[PDB]
Amino acid sequence: DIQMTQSPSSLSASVGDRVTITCRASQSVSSAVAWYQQKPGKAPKLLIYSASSLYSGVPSRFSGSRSGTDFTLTISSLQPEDFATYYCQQSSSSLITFGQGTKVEIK
Amino acid sequence: EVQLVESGGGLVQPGGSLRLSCAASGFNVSYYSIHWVRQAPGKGLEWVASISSSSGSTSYADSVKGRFTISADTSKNTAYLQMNSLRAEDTAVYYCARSYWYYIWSYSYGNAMDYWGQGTLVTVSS
Amino acid sequence: MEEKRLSAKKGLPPGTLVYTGKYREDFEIEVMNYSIEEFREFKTTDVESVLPFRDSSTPTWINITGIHRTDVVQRVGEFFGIHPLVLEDILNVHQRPKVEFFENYVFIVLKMFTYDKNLHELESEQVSLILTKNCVLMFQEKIGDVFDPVRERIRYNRGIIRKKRADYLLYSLIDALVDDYFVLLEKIDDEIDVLEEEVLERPEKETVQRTHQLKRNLVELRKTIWPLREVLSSLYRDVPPLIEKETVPYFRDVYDHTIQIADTVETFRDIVSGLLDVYLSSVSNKTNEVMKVLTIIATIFMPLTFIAGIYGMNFEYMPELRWKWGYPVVLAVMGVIAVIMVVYFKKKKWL
Amino acid sequence: TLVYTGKYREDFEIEVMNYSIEEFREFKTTDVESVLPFRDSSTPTWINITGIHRTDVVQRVGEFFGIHPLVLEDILNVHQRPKVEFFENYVFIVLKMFTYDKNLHELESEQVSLILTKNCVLMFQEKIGDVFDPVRERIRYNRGIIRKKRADYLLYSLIDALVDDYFVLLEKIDDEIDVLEEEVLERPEKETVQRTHQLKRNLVELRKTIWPLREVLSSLYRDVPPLIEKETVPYFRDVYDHTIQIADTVETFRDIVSGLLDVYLSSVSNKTNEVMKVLTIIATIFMPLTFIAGIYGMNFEYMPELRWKWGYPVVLAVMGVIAVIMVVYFKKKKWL
Amino acid sequence: EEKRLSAKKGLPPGTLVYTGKYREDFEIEVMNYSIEEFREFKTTDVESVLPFRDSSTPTWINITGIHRTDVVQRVGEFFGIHPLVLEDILNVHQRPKVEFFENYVFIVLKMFTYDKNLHELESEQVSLILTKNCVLMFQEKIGDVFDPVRERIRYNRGIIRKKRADYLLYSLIDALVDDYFVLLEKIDDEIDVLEEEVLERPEKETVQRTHQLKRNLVELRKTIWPLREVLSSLYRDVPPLIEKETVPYFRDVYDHTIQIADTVETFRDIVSGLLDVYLSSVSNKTNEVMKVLTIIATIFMPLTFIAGIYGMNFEYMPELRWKWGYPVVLAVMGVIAVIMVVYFKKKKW
Amino acid sequence: MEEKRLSAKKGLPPGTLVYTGKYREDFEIEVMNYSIEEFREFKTTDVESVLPFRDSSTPTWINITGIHRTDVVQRVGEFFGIHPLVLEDILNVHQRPKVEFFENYVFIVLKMFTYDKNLHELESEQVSLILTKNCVLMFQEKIGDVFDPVRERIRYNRGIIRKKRADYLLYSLIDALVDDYFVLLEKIDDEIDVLEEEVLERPEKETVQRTHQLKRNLVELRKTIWPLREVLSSLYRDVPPLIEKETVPYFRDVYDHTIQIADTVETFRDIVSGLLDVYLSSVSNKTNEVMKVLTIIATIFMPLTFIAGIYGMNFEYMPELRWKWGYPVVLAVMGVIAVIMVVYFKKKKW
Amino acid sequence: TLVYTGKYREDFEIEVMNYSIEEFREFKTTDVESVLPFRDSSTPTWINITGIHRTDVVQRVGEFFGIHPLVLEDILNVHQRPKVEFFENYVFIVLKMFTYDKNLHELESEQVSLILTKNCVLMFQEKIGDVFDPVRERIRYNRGIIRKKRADYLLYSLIDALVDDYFVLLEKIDDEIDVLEEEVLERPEKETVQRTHQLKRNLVELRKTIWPLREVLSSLYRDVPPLIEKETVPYFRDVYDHTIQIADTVETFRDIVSGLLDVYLSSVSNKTNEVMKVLTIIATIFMPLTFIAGIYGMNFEYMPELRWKWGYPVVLAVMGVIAVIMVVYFKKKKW
Ligand SMILES: [Mg+2]
Ligand SMILES: [Mg+2]
Repeated sequence: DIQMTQSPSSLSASVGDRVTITCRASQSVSSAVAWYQQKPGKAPKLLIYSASSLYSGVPSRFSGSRSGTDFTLTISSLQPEDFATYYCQQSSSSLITFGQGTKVEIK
Repeated sequence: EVQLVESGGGLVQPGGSLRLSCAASGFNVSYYSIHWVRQAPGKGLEWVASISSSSGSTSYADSVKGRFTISADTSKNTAYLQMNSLRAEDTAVYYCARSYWYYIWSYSYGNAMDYWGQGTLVTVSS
Repeated sequence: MEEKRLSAKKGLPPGTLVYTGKYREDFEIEVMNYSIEEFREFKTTDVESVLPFRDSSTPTWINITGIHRTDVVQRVGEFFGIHPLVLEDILNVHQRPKVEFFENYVFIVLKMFTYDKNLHELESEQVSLILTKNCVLMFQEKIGDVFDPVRERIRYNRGIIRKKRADYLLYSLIDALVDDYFVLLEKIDDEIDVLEEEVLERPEKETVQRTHQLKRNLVELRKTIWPLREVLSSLYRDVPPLIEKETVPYFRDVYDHTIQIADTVETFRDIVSGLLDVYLSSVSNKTNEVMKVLTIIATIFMPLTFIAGIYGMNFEYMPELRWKWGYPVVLAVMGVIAVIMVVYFKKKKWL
Repeated sequence: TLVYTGKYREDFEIEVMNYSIEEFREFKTTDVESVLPFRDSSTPTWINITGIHRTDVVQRVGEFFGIHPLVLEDILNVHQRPKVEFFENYVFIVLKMFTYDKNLHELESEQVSLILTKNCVLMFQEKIGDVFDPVRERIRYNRGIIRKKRADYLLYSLIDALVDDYFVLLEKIDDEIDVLEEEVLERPEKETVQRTHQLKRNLVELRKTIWPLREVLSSLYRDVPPLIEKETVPYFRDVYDHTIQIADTVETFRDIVSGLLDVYLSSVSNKTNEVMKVLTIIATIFMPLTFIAGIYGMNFEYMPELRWKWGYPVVLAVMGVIAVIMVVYFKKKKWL
Repeated sequence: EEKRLSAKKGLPPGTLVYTGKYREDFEIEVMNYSIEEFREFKTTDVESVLPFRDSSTPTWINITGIHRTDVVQRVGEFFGIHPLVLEDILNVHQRPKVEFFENYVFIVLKMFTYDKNLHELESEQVSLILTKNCVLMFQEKIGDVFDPVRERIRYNRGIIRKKRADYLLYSLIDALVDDYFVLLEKIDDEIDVLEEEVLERPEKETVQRTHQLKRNLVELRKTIWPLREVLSSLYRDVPPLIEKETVPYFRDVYDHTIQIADTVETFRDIVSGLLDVYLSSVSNKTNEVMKVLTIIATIFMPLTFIAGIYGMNFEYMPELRWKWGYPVVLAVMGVIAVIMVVYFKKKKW
Repeated sequence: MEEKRLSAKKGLPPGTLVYTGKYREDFEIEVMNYSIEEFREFKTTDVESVLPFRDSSTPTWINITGIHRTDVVQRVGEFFGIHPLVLEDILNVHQRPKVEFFENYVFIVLKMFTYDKNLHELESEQVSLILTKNCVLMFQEKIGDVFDPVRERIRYNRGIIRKKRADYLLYSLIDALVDDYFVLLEKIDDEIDVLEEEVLERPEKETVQRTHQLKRNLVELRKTIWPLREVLSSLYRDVPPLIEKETVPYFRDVYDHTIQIADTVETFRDIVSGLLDVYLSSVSNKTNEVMKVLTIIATIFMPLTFIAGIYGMNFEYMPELRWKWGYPVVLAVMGVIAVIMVVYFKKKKW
Repeated sequence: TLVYTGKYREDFEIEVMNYSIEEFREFKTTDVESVLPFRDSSTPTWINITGIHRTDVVQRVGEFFGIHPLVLEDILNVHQRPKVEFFENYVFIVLKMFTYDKNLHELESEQVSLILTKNCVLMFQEKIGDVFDPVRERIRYNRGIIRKKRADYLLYSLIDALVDDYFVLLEKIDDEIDVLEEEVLERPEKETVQRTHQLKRNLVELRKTIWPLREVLSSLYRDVPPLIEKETVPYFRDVYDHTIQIADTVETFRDIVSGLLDVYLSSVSNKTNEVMKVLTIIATIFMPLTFIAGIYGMNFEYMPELRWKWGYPVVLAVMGVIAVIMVVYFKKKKW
């Protein structure tokens, strides 16, 4: 199948800074990458679909970019409500796969 | 308005089959795909199965292929997951999500999960 | 042609419909049911309240804004007897305007255009119409349309729209769309007026970027206006049983308006080609001027260095200490050749 | 109804002319003391109001003469496209007057409002002076058949005079087009692109004004209102034909200017090629000669400068002959 | 300025000022004919055509040289012709059109003559009027295209003799349209030779010639498009004056006019492309010229630089015939020139 | 003047039969009288074997290949009661594609094109179809037709060509012509791609020569294509009594095909219009590369010879004379200057 | 005569897969005479000829299966387009496989021929390796319903596998275009525009190959020969729509690439301005200086400039002054 390697595995950042998380697909996915956010102990909340578009009902600070097989999520200015675990997901094929996650901590 | 609610979780011995039901409220299951997502305790999200109620076309992950079984009942608006031959590492919380297809190019499509269920914990031990 | 089957695309369930678009933010259903003496109008978000309007004696107008919800459009198509392929064309956005006739309804695809001066973006939004026996269904893509005049006419009992059936409603909607095309064209007029002076005064990279993006925009406008003309031609030259003969004369005006629009688009293309020619001419003139400077310097100071080297070589036999020790006549030669070159350049009307 | 754009503001004026087969009268006036000629139902009466600063008189004639007041806003603003109304008992049209100055190529606009009521014609203008005054001679000196028809032949004459004004304006613009064309063909200029751009924009404004005026005259001709006696419709036919001819002439002017644009571009490219030719010729003439002079300028100590028929005339002749050989080599290529 | 000004000033509509430049000769030619009879004469007396207004057999009055206003005024008054269309007839700068009246139909057309050496198009207005059983036409000067019509009506070739004046009007229009075809042939030959010249031997005069040709083509459209419109109006309206079993001929002439319009549009497209072809040729010439300049400079800049840097006035030169220094340096210059030139002809320069 | 003379029949009575083409070497008549159970083929060079077919009760396809023999056309028109105007329109090769409806027959003038890859010229052949009662008279000027699939369908029942009347035969002919238009369009698209590659990569004089040839060919092709839409629209919308009102959807299909053809032609025209500008910019790019080479050489070697001349000027009391060693210092200075200038030009950007 | 046109002349092998509902026999042999009697098996069979450069084997196969030699010429004519030929005995199809590698941005094809005879399919490849491995797995391990059907469904499966390979190639090209968009909208250069040209040529070749493929599928499902038979037509109808998807994607990619190339290429005259400004500001301030050096480097006896109050520093000061004023003047001209 397709393995979606997500880095960094754990990021530490205070409030008010730009945070970038990247995930690389093993093979080509035609921009069919979604980004989900999960607070500890809650169901995941979708943030990004089509690797660039913004889901209806999320803050505009979240942004998604694609370069080849490198898909990046950027938060322009963090908030105390944005410290959660972020997962990639490729959906180009019928068998979809998730990333290993990127917990965002504080300083 | 839209709500996804799971049930059927609980302690089961290895090799014992239990059925997980994903009650769908606020939408018709016939017009949308239903995906199950398994998250091991302390681990990341993992996809396990999927169903398209309109045509009855399934898709299973390689880790549960041929062992699990997913079915959707449009009459009662509920999608059922049957887990036979349940093994030790399958202990996890199972989420039921409703996905929508979007368009990227004329040859490529992708699906994204809008709404997720509460998630029921399945424990296999003792 | 063929038997009007489903597409059955790859990497996708055999019998599912996918919204081929970008806007997934808003959804609403506005029902406006008007009669000779009274009317109702409401805006909801549940499809179960709009279906019983299918068997309505009075004409009604059901505007579903937001087609990213495939469930609501599928339910509407199932209730109103719409063919699944027609639903697929409704959801598919990347297609030119077109018209199709069926037994119980006529299905039309048209496009709205919004020109944002900031970033100079020409956004295209599909709008689909289905004229049934009594009701007119309009599927939009997002909040925002050009049918406010029609809504005002229906609400205020202005015009003759309140005493005519749904075919006149379809005519009014198409007329409003074609009228808004004229506002789009005049916005193109204004933007081209802005562009021309920048092209002929500040020839930089952003200028040609805008010019080429606008050439593409006008190509798109032609490619979307010609099918609209064909749609209207088929509309007033066919007369399906859904539309009555008393409304056919109203479509000829819309056809003439689209003819005028196409002529304006052709004029726009000619102006765009001329503007690109202007840019090329101005840039070539600037390089010609700097090139004048270079060639003037080179022409004046090359033979001077040549003769300096000629009289600077180490040879045994110099007829050099003659005519006042040689140097003044050499300086006079430099002066006379320099003034000859300057005069010759002046005779050519540059420097 | 209240305020008008008025790019230029001048003095107020009104004039009235009552003409018939035998008797004629005319008055020059500053106020509305001409109430009796209004609604007199007598022989055609032509009233001109120059300057609309005092909108009070406009309102006074708007309630004295039926106007459907919702059109006063259309009348007052001067920057509006020509258009025709089909009201009963009075027909209202708007026609734009164009003025051209050779010193500064600007098409000055002066909106003109025609209102025709029963045996009366009314003229709102906004600046002193008009192209309509030749018609006045027909009213005064009794030439033509203008003094035998009921206020509709007068309207036809006014529209014909405005069309003739457009004709003379097109003649002036044609002269400017010819002079620009000969300037471009003979000797290209740096800012002549400014002149041709000004010509193009003037032509596009003329086109945008002419087309709706074509439509106005077409509506006036084809569907005849009851006010026209059906005897002056053939007179409107020639005005419509003149409008058609004017539109065709404007289109031809646009096309010829567009061609002149690319002619100028080609001239620029040719002159750049000429610069290439002259610079290349000079460089290739004087680089080898300079190099030979330099290499014979080597200090060193070993050289057959002595003997060998000396060196000075030898080098001065070999340089000349090689220069002539390469010049006549360029003569084969026909450069200079 | 110029003589050809499209101005008649503020003259009253009942004025008959002739806005032309031809005052050569004035003749009146009558060609009365029937199925079994034929007549023809030329004169200069107006009253001689007085009884032809009500003649039963079709007649063809041809008044050439309309600069004397008396003959035109008398003809218009005698035949019940509106003075407005009289001044339309006399005016030369008038676009083609049909006007339908109760008793007559009035048409304006233009003949074109092309001067090849001057590449000059000039026009001549002809006004046709068909009234009951008589067609009468006013011309500018002597010479026209209807000579084949005269030969056909003289020798009785075709069905022109066994028809009414409607067929005569159709024959005149057909001959004029054929004149347009031959004019477009001449223009096509000129376009072909100009295209060959610009493709093979570009020159500074080529752009001026192309501009003149574009002017000629737009002046051609300015009259041909009204010709298509006027033939379309004549075909579709079909007033009772124009009889049945004759309108198919007008349909054929309308087809000829639309074909002519399409051909002229094609000519304009080709001429528009020609100037871009010339620009491409000029760019190629510039490329070659600067290739020559660059190769010369690249070959002979290092040589003079080396000569300068080995020929200053320094006492510390290690070049007092170290190992035959001057032959070495000259051979080095030659080898550098060879290495530089062999690098070229590999880059195609 | 070549064989493009429109002045043919300049001075001539209307209805005069004159052939204006350039093919006068061949002639044949093919008659195909097909019924529901039998079909009969026939080949001849004499009309009198072909005339008695106008009274048949079954569809009959008459293909008269070679119209230079105007006697055959005149005899056919006289027997079928054809207007002489229609006959001279048949014999006029330069006739615009058109359709005319008469009381008994429907007259159609169309064109088929031939594209030669070896010699890029677009040749045209005029075909006149007269649908009269249960007969379809075909007039053309040379052997070689795109109607062979229709002949195969008639001979071997690959469809319902034999189950319908002559109007369906006219349909099949029009559809075959439109299919030929499609194949010609794809060949022209291949030529478009070849010329685009050439202008992008290797500009030359033959490049603009062929581009101009292609532009003229496309202009002529579009001029021919546009009236075909009107011809099919007339055959579709205002159905004459000759068309049996059952083939109308088929004519709608052909009308849609013509719409597609016109759209493709417009796209090709836009590409051709951009082609010459692309060529000009490519030539400018090559000149720019030569420009970069020239300016690099000039910048590297002009200041160096400047400094050499500065140190070569001679006079007494030279500060640079009596120096430690003049040559090493000057050579190092010029080497540093050249190195930094090369880093500026060739290493960084050029 | 039979002549091989391609350039792959190093591999040859015959692969036979004879499968029934309950039995399967797969083997690899290099003898043409051993595989000939496989027509006797009523069950469908699949014969794969990997090497075309050995013309004897294909000649013998055509002789035994009875195919008119024009199809042999078409098979050996590698430079071609996908095409379909119908006969009363067999169906002939010419298709093209594609290979794309990300590192070296180049595209190479490989013509593949298929012949469908009564209860038999023959495929002629050009080299080791193909895209029909999933079909082989399905036949071998009894995954789908391929065993229960005849050779027409086998031809279906082969064409479907080829179309899936086309989809994979389209994914690779999509990644390439997504990289190139930023690469040319951020840092344009000669290498980037060369890559754009190569991508445009690859897209042109891909469309020239995909359009005849759509025509072949249309002819395959529209007018059905008796060999195809009804039960397979609904399957063949899907591949046509798959080709529609591929063609639409190719059109979109070609439009994007053409637009990007035009956007870059319409900015050459500004580079001309820049290089002219550079050359002018460099050669304008050095020709006067070299001229001054030439004047003061002449071999004139008793020249006035012998020694005048530090003449050398004065001359260099004058040259510096003129160079400074000239370089300052150019800033006033915005160069
Ligand atoms: Mg004729
Ligand atoms: Mg010296």
